[PDB]
Amino acid sequence: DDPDATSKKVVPLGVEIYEINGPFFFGVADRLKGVLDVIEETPKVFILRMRRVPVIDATGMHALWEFQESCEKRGTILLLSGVSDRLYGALNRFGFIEALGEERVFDHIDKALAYAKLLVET
Ligand SMILES: [Cl-]
Repeated sequence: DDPDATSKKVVPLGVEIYEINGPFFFGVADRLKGVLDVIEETPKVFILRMRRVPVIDATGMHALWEFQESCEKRGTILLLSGVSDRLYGALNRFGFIEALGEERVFDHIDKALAYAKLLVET
């Protein structure tokens, strides 16, 4: 049914993964808020899976900025995976791509995981 389900992948220890359920509007924003303050063992790498996300509004983008700030305060590396060309365009116009760094943004979970693995190894 879904060859790219997280359950089908090899997820290194120290990598946490959070999958968004759709458009990143106020619902998703309310759920992502503060997620790093309730994980007890802070992840080295956090992957936000965005394959289901074609669109983000201002509230979504505000939550995503504050989440990236929370990751930097915890020395967690944020990666985005499954970023479509339309989402990337939104995130670039908002300024988020240049703030996070292009090398942290992937179009597929396999690539993000490959990088996460390298980061945990090193
Ligand atoms: Cl993804």
